[PDB]
This record gives sequence, structure tokens and C-alpha cells, in this order.
Amino acid sequence: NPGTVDVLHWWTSGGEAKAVETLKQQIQKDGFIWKDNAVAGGGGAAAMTVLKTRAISGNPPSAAQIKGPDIQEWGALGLLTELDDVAAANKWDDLLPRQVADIMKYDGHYVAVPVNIHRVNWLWINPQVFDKAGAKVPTTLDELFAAADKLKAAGFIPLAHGGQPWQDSTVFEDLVLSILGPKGYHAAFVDLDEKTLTGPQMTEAFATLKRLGTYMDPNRAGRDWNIAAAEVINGKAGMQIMGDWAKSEWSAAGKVAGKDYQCVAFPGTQGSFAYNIDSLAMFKLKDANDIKAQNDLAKVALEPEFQTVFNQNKGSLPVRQDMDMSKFDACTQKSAADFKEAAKGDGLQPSMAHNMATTLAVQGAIFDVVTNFLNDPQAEPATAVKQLNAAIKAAR
Ligand SMILES: OC[C@H]1O[C@@H](O)[C@H](O)[C@@H](O)[C@H]1O
Repeated sequence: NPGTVDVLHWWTSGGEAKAVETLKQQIQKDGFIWKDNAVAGGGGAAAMTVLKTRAISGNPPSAAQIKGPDIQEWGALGLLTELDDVAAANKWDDLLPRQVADIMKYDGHYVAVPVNIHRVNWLWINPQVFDKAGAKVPTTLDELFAAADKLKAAGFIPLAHGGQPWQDSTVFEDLVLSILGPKGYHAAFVDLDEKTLTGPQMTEAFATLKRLGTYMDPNRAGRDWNIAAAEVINGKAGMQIMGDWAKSEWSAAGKVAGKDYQCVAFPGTQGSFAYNIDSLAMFKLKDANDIKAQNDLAKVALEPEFQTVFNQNKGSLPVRQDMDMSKFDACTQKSAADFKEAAKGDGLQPSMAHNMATTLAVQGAIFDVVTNFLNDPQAEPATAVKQLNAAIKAAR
């Protein structure tokens, strides 16, 4: 017709839209139609709502942004197409880290293609604001609170943080990873180990979340992750606890590491890398030309020029392993090194708040407990760990 590529995704902020624009361009350059279904919401709950309808509609999208264990559900439903021929030709097993390749498969077959590797456990710092505040870039939880104290004394928003469950739980899983360490983190969120979920360290994670919440804006509720990023970019806030999609906002605003921002591992998580892999699950299509388009999309995703330009704009690492890393920024090169380090040990771990560690149902119970707790200044950590365990059990 020539064929139309319809991807359902939630890349809509200033930076993320710059990244998706690279994909629109490549598809147009290849001679297919780009016809976007961008559904705005950060972390993707809104997009899923739209997907829950389109998926069974009779006009499924070509691909949707579906990650983690949730792919297994779409795979199990028989809604996704197997990508055996494209994966064989373009050598996907060779190009992708094994830990990532396994996630893309249903019963042995690729049914989704990854595009990136986000790290979730970053802290973003405005060095000009830290210098005005006489604050020090934190390496520990104690240093984090010291910087926060100083930022507050100096008149700044200490912690730029949007009030949405997925953001609350990004911060919380940072704290779990910080305090419990990667192995204990693994036990809580992957294995859902009751004893770990209700133990003293998890309890202390809630205690720390509560104090951290005493440095957040009282009126943060409903504030998108880009509004919080912007508070830092504009010099109103010292820091934001956010994954490296946050960098797409910095890069879109023309900013440079060192001078305008710094990226540091979330305090006490050095050596651990909380991954989030954006991936596009490919639905079985009926129309012949849209099938050709879908095959083109599947080709493009791991092409090295696309992997480069998409990820420079996106904030993430490329998922393809043979990449000239010198073409990316210093923070992205930090992330690669830290990825490598983490992946040798048990530091590499899936993000719970970004759909890699759990099913969406279990994630939902976690979100509700974390957010209900954070939003009640007088709530007891000992109570929070009981509810966490009970709600998780109640979800599966
Ligand atoms: O919406 C904010 C972020 O949400 C993540 O879950 C998604 O994987 C990222 O690509 C970014 O879009």
C-alpha cells in the first residue's frame, strides 16, 4: 500500500518523542507508512489500557511496547507472531545479551524485539545548584540526606519527585536495592520470598522511604516525570531519582554532562544495575503489506545506525552488543561499564517498577502498598511490610 507500521508506545515527552522520531524517519526512509499510536502516560499504564482494547480488536497494532514477564501473557494468548526467520538472519542470539534474549521469547521463539537497555538506579544532579547549596554529590544514604538538607536550607526543591505510583516505586526499589543489596532485592521482587519481603531490611527500606518523603513537595501528586526533570534542568531542584530516560530531557534541552548535570549510581547501589528493557512485541497481522512493514520494523530495531541514533536521543544504552560506544555520551558510557561490572556478579537485576521482575498484577499490589505508605506521613514501616506480603499473595 506500501504497508503501515503502527506501534503502540508511550514515548511522548520532549526527549522520548525525539527518540521515536528516529524510528518514524527510518520507517519512512524504507518506504512504509508511519502511523503512530502514542499513548501518553509515564511508565505506560495508560498505553496498556489502550492495548487491552486494540489487542483483541481486529486491528491490533504492528507492535506494542510490552516488557518483561508480561510478554509471556501475550505469547500464551497466541496473539504474537514468531520472528524465527528475521532472528536467524540478523543473528539475534549473537547480538543480544542472553539475559535479554530469553525475555523476548515465548516457548523458544522470539515474539518481541528489544531496542535498548535502560538503567533505572540513577540519581541526576545539578552541579550548579549543588555548588550554590555547598552540597556534596552523595555516595551513601547518609550523604543523600545531607545533600537534601543543604538543598532545602539553600532554598531549592531538595528532591524533584512526581507523585505517581510508578515513580514512588522507582524510588522505593532503589532503596531496596541500596539496603538489601542485589541478592536480597532478587529474593524480594523476583522470588517474592516472604521472609525477605517482611524482614528488618525491607522494613528499614520503608523507614528510609518515609524520611525521603519528608523532603518531597507536599503537592507533587499527579506530576509527570518530565515536570520533575525540568525542575532540575531549570535549577529549581538539586536532584531527581530517575532512570536514564531522564537524560533524554537533558539532551533535548541542549545540556552537557559535567557542566549542566551529573549521573551517579543511586547511593549504596554502586555495583548493581537495575535494568529496564524496552521491547516491541509483534502481533500477528492479517494484511500482506502491513506484514512487510512489520518485517521492516523488526529489521530496523537492531540495525546499528538506528541503535545509535535512537539511544543517543532516548538516554539508554543500545541493546545490540557490537556497538561503537564512543558515539554515545559520557553518562551512557558510564552505564555500559557499570552494566558490564554488574553482569559479572549478581549485581544485574530486573527493575520491578519497570515491569522486568514481576507480572503486572504483582507489580500493581506493590505500587499500591508503596504509594499508600509514602502518602501517609504517620504510617508504620512494620505495617507496610505485612501489607506488602499480603497484597502480593493476594494478587497471584
Ligand atoms: O515513561 C517513562 C519511562 O517509562 C519506562 O517504563 C519506559 O520503559 C521508558 O522507555 C520511559 O518511557
